[PDB]
Amino acid sequence: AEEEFNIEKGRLVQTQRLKIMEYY
Amino acid sequence: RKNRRLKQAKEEAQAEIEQYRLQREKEFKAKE
Repeated sequence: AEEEFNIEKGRLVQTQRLKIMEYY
Repeated sequence: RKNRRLKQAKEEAQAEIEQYRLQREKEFKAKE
């Protein structure tokens, strides 16, 4: 329950922060 | 609380991502 959304946030946050950083 | 957490944190991260995207793309305009 907790771990699921935990690593969910982790994965998506990382894989989108990388993209926005590269773009900007 | 499997499904609850997964497809509520999905749109949670939707909001988070748009938040950080705009907060990153504004000082761009500032220095531009």
